[PDB]
Amino acid sequence: MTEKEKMLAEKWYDANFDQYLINERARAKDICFELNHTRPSATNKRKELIDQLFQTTTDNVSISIPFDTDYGWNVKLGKNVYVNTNCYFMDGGQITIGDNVFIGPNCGFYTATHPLNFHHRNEGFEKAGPIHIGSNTWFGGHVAVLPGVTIGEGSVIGAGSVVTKDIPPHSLAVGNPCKVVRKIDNDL
Amino acid sequence: MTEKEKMLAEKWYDANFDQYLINERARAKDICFELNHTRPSATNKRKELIDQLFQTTTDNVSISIPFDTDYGWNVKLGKNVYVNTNCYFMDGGQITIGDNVFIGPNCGFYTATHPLNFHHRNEGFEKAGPIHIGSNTWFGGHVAVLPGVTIGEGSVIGAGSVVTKDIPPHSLAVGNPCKVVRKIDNDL
Amino acid sequence: MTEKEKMLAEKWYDANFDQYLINERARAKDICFELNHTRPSATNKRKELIDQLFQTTTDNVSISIPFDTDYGWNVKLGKNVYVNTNCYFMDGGQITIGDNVFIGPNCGFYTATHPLNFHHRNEGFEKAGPIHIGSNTWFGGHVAVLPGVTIGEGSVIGAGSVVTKDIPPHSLAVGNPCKVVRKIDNDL
Repeated sequence: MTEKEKMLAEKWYDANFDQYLINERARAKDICFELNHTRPSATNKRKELIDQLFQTTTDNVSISIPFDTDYGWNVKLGKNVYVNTNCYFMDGGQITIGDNVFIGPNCGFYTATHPLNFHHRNEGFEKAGPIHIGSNTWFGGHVAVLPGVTIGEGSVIGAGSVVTKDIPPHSLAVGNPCKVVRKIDNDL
Repeated sequence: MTEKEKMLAEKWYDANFDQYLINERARAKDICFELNHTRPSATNKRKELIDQLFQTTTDNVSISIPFDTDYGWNVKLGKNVYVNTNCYFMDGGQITIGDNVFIGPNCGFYTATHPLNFHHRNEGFEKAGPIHIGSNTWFGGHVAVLPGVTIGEGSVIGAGSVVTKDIPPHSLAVGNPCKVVRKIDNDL
Repeated sequence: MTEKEKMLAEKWYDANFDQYLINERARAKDICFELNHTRPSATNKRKELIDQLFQTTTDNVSISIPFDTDYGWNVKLGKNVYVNTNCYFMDGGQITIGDNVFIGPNCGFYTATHPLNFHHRNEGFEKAGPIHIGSNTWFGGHVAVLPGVTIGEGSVIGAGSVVTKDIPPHSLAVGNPCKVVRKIDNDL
């Protein structure tokens, strides 16, 4: 297997020295840099850059600068996704975002695990754990979501939360660590 | 009532589709972009931009870039307010800051509430809850303050705090959620 | 003693009005501004700027922009230090970082203490508490480290942690406040 293949298979992979991955990270970083230095009212140029970054034709994905991502093509986005300032989609592990998702400022979605043993870590190995963000969700600012975590559809995550475990659908959840407070009635 | 009027009255308002509000948000974003790309030693240009953003003549308001705000004119500032890097004043609900206030880096002051029910939220409605920051206050870095919260004069908020409830005057408070530790003797 | 000398001696010093310190802060800020607006693929220019900022010849210190520091020359770095996006090394008190250190995004290392009494604080006095980051360490994103804190070699700090007290070597630690979970076996 190539290191990309290992990355996408939740296997340990040589994140630091593999050339294809190094190149892809460089591509995304330079696109982010361009985006981050594009005037917010330059609507068409921003759309172009975002679509280039995510390698897709987005539908009402609004990104408030600055923004960061590692690969870009490993963020799968629904329509009507509102990303406020200074978010980071660390997407070695796929980050899947549904439709109608409100992401507050300074949110970090982290899919990278490093080894606990520093000898292995120092060699550059990582393991990627995908993040699944359901449709119809709202994240407050300053939220961090950890590798492998799923946040169910219709759920609301309070500001400051550190989401270390899966959050069921239609739930209000807050805290560090993030814990369900109660259910949300999402009926029409 | 116009949507601005509803915003300022703590009523639900159509934050996403109202044209006056969309225009005002665009004005502030482009000013922030300019500010954020102005060399820190360009003292007069920065002062000009800050005063334009807040629509006021500031008195020793020091803003370390980057900085973000939604409207700018809905941040009311005292004199001698020191804002470190990467703060966000989300000011749909008025943010009132007193005199002699030290704001650490990566602090977010959030006045926006969205509906819990995703059907209402998805339609773009918000409700703004003003934030009142007393004079003679100090915030550590990485603090988030939630809608409707008042932090009393003379109080100190530890790094990392998530301030979900009002903090009385002359109090030392820390945590997520932020809780008073003890009183501060602020006598001369 | 000069105010720099007091700063470096853990004494109260006039951080706000001393001219040498004001000048040094201005030097570092303008270097950071340049760095933060340099294309990430401009490898040689970035290396130049980083070495200028830290006043040293770095060895595989990788800084993902944006980055911020107060003095730069008061950050002592080992080799193979990986700093992800939007970190702040607030280095009035010396920040010493070992070899083989992985620093996640949105981490803040804060060495400044202000007086609790607002009358003293308002006069601009600060006290700097050095931070020591051991070799062979890994910090998740959104971590804040407070003044005077030491994180032992071989230790791992979970995302979102607020490190208010020293963390022993070879420890896994998480939380706000950050607490040791268990020991790490770091044997070959």
